[PDB]
Amino acid sequence: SMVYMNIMMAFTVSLVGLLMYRSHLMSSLLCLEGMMLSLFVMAALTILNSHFTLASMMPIILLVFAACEAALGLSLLVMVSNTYGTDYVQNLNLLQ
Amino acid sequence: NPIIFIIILLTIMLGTIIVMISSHWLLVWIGFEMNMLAIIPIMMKNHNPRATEASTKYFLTQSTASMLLMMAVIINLMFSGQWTVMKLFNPMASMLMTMALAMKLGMAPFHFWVPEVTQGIPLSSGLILLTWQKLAPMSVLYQIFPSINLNLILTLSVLSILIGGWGGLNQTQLRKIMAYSSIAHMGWMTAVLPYNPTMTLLNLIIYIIMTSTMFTMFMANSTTTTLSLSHTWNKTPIMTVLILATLLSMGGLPPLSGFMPKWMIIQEMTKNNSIILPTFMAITALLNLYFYMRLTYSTTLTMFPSTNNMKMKWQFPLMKKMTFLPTMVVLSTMMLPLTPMLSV
Amino acid sequence: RWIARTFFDGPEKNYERTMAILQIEAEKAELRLKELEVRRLMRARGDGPWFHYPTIDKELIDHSPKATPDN
Amino acid sequence: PFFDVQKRLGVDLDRWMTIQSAEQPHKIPSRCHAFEKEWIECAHGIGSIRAEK
Amino acid sequence: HGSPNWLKVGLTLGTSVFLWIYLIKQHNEDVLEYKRRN
Amino acid sequence: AKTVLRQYWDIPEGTECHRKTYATTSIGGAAGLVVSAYSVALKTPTSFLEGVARTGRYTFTAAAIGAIFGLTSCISAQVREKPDDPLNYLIGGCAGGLILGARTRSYGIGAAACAYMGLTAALVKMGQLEGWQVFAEP
Amino acid sequence: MLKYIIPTIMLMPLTWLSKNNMIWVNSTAHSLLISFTSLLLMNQFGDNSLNFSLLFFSDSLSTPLLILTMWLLPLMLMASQHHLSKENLTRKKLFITMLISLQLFLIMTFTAMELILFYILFEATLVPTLIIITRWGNQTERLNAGLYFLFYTLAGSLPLLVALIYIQNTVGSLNFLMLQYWVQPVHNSWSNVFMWLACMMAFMVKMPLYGLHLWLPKAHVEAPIAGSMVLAAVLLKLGGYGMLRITLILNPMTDFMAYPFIMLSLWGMIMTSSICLRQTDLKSLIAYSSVSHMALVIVAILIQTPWSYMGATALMIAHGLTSSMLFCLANSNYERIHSRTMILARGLQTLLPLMATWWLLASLTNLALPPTINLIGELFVVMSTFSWSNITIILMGVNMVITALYSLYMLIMTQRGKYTYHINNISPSFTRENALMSLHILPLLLLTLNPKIILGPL
Amino acid sequence: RDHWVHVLVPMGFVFGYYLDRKNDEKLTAFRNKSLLYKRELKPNEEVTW
Amino acid sequence: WLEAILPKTISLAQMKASTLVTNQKGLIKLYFLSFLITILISMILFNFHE
Amino acid sequence: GRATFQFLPDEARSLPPPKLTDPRLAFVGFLGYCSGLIDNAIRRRPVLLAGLHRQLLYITSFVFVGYYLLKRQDYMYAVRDHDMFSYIKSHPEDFPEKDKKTYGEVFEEFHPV
Repeated sequence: SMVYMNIMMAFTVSLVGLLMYRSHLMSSLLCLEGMMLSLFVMAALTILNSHFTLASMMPIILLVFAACEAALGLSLLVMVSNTYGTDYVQNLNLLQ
Repeated sequence: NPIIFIIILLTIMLGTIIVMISSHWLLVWIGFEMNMLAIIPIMMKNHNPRATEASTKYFLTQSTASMLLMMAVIINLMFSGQWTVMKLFNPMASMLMTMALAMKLGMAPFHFWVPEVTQGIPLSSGLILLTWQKLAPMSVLYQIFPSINLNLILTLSVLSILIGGWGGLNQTQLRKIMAYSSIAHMGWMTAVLPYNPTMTLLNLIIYIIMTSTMFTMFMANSTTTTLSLSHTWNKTPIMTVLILATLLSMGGLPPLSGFMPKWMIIQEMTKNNSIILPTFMAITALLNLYFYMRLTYSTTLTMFPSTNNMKMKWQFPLMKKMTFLPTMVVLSTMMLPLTPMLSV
Repeated sequence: RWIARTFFDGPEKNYERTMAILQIEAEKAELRLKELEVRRLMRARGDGPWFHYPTIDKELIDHSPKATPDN
Repeated sequence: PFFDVQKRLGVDLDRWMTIQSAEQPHKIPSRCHAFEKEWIECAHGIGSIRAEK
Repeated sequence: HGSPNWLKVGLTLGTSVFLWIYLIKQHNEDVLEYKRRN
Repeated sequence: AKTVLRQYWDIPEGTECHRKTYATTSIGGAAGLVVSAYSVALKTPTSFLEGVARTGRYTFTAAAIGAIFGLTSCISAQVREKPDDPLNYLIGGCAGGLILGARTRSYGIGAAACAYMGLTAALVKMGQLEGWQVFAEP
Repeated sequence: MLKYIIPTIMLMPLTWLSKNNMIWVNSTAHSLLISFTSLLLMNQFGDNSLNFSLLFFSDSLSTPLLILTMWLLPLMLMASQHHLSKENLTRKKLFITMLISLQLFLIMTFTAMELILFYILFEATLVPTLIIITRWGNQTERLNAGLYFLFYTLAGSLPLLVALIYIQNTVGSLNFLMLQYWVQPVHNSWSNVFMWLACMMAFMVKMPLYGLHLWLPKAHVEAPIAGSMVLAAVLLKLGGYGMLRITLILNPMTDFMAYPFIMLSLWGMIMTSSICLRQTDLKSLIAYSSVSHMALVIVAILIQTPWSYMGATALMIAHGLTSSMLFCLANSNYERIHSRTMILARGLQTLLPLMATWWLLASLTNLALPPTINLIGELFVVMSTFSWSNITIILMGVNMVITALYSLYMLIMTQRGKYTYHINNISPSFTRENALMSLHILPLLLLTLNPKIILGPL
Repeated sequence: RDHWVHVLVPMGFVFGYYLDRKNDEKLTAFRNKSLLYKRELKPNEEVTW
Repeated sequence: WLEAILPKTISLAQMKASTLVTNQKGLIKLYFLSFLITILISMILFNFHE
Repeated sequence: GRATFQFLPDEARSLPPPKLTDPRLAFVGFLGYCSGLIDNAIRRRPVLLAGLHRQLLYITSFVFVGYYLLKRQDYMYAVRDHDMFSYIKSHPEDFPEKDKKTYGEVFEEFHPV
């Protein structure tokens, strides 16, 4: 019913100017690691309100990578700001 | 170190074998979710301040590319509530599939990327592995094949083979020149795709070979165009007849095999009485040729041998399976009306 | 007289050798008109095993008496 | 290209989680369960291109 | 005293001795199959 | 969407020349936006009001052409025989292209616009006139 | 048939397989022999044309045209020898290979049995020619002749393959010309013009109209040593005959639009020969002949009604020789004096007396004295194209004037006193100079004795 | 040695000229035509085909 | 005037490959804002939802 | 077709098979026979005939493989046909029998010059 239009307007959290930008990359990477819960919850209802009884594990597997992988891509964000000290998306150097 | 590099480099194809083998929407997520997990360290190996400002412009551009998909999987879990792998039962699914999946392949838009990564990965060794990621997605599009809005997958095609064409005429670095005109050949195979989707793969294999045999040749030291001038008077001239026996065949001219995909593809795209589409593709791959000419006027014109440069030593690279391919990348046209009935 | 019988032949070959290879032909324009009257246009039937697609496998369904009286 | 190995040899990779009615370990149904075995019964020997119509 | 490996040399020869043998082993067998089947 | 054509291609067909440049300033006026979308996105435009102004200017510039183009035809599409014909409907191209050439001075453009944007007008009508299809299925 | 492709491919390892300098004489010796095979089974019918295989009728067609194609090969190594002796043998082994690699397809083409072997072999050159132009050029303007030679030839010949694949699946099978015995016509539409226009314009871009010839003098002015492939590229061009296989049929009944190809090339025929009078570079001066009385065939072919094919065939092989041989003179006289500027060479005819009668018999066959093939190839043009409309007698009657001032001005420029400063030009035309310059005027005039062997079916 | 390089190659001819004779046996399929064109009673049609 | 009209094609295109490279240089923000225009503009435009 | 992910099924028994001396199988590995000669030449062998143990084992490979692959190709064009006639045979309503008319009948255009 209504709970399917919220949360959906929430899953436009993408909003992409705020997905790569502006600086403090950690804000961009943040709205990514919370782009989940729009994928999770939304898929923790349709599975639940009707009894699938089987795909019920799927919600668990939507995290176990969403944490595993998104925690990888954090790593690079040390390598960027190790050599700098400010992330600041404004580093372009490799060009085209 | 050296063992694992064969554990990693094995897990990739295991990432893409669960893609082609599966019945089940979840697995085609996990399947090419663990490439963006298992690709990344290969970029690194020499730990430089590009690869690390490269794979981070790659990462978050294949992160959402995936993470939209999972939103267009769980739409038709609502409607019809049957996973598996077949037409998507609802238009907001497909239009959120195909034009958010074009990110991994990148098509007509969604490429400010393919030149920003392929350029300036310090590792040119390969970078032949960016011929896998052409091969994971297609092994969805062949299945979903009878659902597309059909006004799109052409509209990303025809805005592609154009936009990847003009992209390079302005380029010098020859890692880019392959980066460009590798959007191009993504224009032919997904322009066909709703009509008779085999005779796509035909263009897919003939592509994996030709771009393959380039790099293995571009591996000795070769990097910048004006380091391919110092080539024939230095390294070996039997190399130059090679790089002229392919770069020409790759845009294609009928006595070679590079003419083999077009010649067959248009048998298909007319006979469906669309004859005003293919000319414009057929005619646009023309000025896709003027990279290669003017690339090939670098090496046969004896241009100012580098300097006093004396390489008296022989070679010890791995040419592995290069001593085959440009007898199959060239001479196969005379052979085959198989490719339409062989893989089918 | 000497040459014609030394080298080539008359209309016992280059005539009625064309008779020969135009039955290697007019059967090649019979079978390119029946693809395009079948392949391209099957059509709405999807009858013959050509445009045939996967649907679902009714083997994996279950008939047993699962527990809830109404379902 | 979809090879379908799990058809040739014996293993089940997935094929179980797939649809709304298969097992459900203690045999408990879904709400719309009874309409699956109705709708799959319709299109099976079909080739799905006439199924839609 | 030419110095190849004298380890592998002859494998490629020996291997082809297998292949053509095995090739015709499948061929000289399969030829009759057509007639055995037809 | 696709239908803007559908009422464009149905009713007027050579007559009611006022609605025919009424709806055919929409298209060439519509596509002016999309170029104004990548203009400031892909090219920088640091200007609160200045930027806005620049954008608008470019957009309107692009827009000019669709308006006259419907008109330069259905006028002459009315006045000769009162149908439209593969020659008749060219005319909107050359003078129509000259608007662009009238802008950002000619000598190397105004001919080409009149030339090529001339060449590619006729095909449209000539296209449906023989029943051509760009995007089809068996 | 394989009687031909097999020995001529057997030639291919007759060359490198040989020793040092024996190579030239090795292959020139054999390459002549094949000419016995050339005639051998050929010059059979005649009536009810020869087709000896499924996908080959070598040439029956009364377009024999193939005997020449097998001439010009061992006229090259006598031609090409001059400055190619100055680089390495493994490269000299190449230049003889690709040059053959051309000769192998021109035997494949002109037979082809069909349309679709023609095309892929109609485009199958430009791999071997383009490589001879760019390497072994002279000036540095060559690099542009590389492109311009493509981007026309290939530019519009792709619309063939859109059209010829459109016919294959429309009416029956194009697999064979010799079955047109079902052909419906082409009446009219805004679609069919294009069909006729797509099945045509690819051919025009080879034998030039007065538009889109912009490449022809670009490639010839600057082009390999001897005219080594410049003799071959004067075979390639005329080989656009295939318009004779199409326009006879396969849309017969549109002549409706012929007129923009008539009045466009018919006023160029009176034209580009006239822009050839003030030329200061000699290998340009001949390059514009080659347009002119070649472009007369395009008004011979479009018109139906034989007495044109009587006269249109004799022309393809008319200048096939004369226009060949002139590029052989202007080469030689260039060996000695290294400018191609026409002015510079004057005061000859004293110093090379025997080569006097060589210029003359060449420049006399553009004049087309009545008895030779040239006029009997032009006066079947004028007889039908007169009946078209009486007024064609004027322009193409003017062609017969400006061309006479045209030719002489090239000879009579080499009759003057000049001793001037040249200490060069000693060599009194060592035999190859006058040997390879023969094997043209001997075979050319000769045919006038029994000139029923050059004619179409009509 | 004996110069295999030389005229051994012209033997390619009769090599080939035989191949043009390989087909005539499979092109036999019409011995019957009205244009004389007979293959009527004679031991002539019998040869060459 | 034969060489103006056709080689105009040469210096026609070779300029448009200066607007597809020069003006795209850098600024990872600037791409990403432009995938968004593209992903909405596919909604309103055409068949894509129909 | 059926028996999916099979190189070839059991039904291919009834095909000739494609035995040797066909030009292709000879040609197959010819393009390898010009491949072997390369294999030397890249490294400055500089033999142009080097060890026959590399200069062979190619020719062995191709024609075997070229052969073992041509066995299924010819198959596929058979199952293509077989599924056509058997459809063309039924639904004769979609397959008319055309009548026979010589020319006492047809007019053409008729447009001479």
